[PDB]
Amino acid sequence: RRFSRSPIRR
Amino acid sequence: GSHSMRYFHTSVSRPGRGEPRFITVGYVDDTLFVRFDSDAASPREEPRAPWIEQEGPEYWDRETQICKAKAQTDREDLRTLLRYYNQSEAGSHTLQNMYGCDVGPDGRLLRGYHQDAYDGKDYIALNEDLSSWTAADTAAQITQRKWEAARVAEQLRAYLEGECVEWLRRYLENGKETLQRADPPKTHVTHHPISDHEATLRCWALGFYPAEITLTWQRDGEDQTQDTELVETRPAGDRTFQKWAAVVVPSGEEQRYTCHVQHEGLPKPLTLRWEP
Amino acid sequence: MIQRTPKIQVYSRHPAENGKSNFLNCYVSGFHPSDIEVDLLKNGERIEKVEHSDLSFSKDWSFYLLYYTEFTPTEKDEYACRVNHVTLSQPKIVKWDRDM
Repeated sequence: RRFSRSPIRR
Repeated sequence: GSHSMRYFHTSVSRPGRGEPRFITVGYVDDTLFVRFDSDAASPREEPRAPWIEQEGPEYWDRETQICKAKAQTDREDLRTLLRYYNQSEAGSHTLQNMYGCDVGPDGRLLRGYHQDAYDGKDYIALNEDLSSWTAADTAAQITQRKWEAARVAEQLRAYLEGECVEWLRRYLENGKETLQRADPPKTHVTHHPISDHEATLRCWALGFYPAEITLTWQRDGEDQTQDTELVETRPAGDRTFQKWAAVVVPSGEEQRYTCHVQHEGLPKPLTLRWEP
Repeated sequence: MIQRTPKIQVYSRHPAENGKSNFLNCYVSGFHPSDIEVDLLKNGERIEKVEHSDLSFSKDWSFYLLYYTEFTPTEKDEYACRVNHVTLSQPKIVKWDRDM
């Protein structure tokens, strides 16, 4: 399953 | 053997045609098992393999929320990268990210990944130590400083050493009928006259899984790397893959050529010849 | 920008046997950017309900897609894949060859 904090601001 | 789990993400802006399109897919080895497309009528994380269908509604809720949030942060990042590269708001640009883990036959972590690309060029990548970053340019260095200040690498290391390996192991057990079965290539050589002077010998590998394979031609026992036409491994559409290697051979010399096949579904490498 | 023109392979799922149902595949790979237009042709005419895989990409970041449809090969019918991409001055038509 996905990394829950994969939405990371660049 | 060894196994991998990978999540792939692509956002593509389209100024004047709405918001960026976001598509993400998840793989175990070469098997697609989840997808999300922002352009679908009702975007949700969807199963694509039977062994993931048994996961309950809470699983699909969690994965859908993560994909939606990823689509939103990608949209913000696409605006950010325009600034980093001093680019006009008029063009289409692409943001790609992949992450996941490799495990050995015992299920131990072999290595983890998390890496990004902007307009098809490497942008920033987590190093194999899972603790430091490689930035491709001064724009990516701005991300690196942000991610170092927020200790992002340590959050990724925890996931890649923990949940990534744990859930890969669970999927491998739930899909063990397919994910833990290698299908060897079905192999044969065909012969295609070109002229009175030459013919093509084509060595086929069909119906194999996983995609990794080696096909080589030898002439009198010497590799013909420079003279072999090797097509990219291609999907059949039934989970398996196809590949061929061809050499141009002087008429009458076909028996000096041998095709050699290596695949994890074969106990020992195969050698084959044209059989008239 | 930087652009990579697509590799194109047209082929069948199963070995071709005239009169026997099969699947016709157009695999496009190694391209960038991801916007691409793919048609499967029967005797020059676009086949209608063609399906495609979800966009993914390779280790080198280039994209790949599979377009596919049911078909029943014969001796006379010609099949092809027509591909348009920003790297192409004009659409590229690759004919199906059952030996490739």
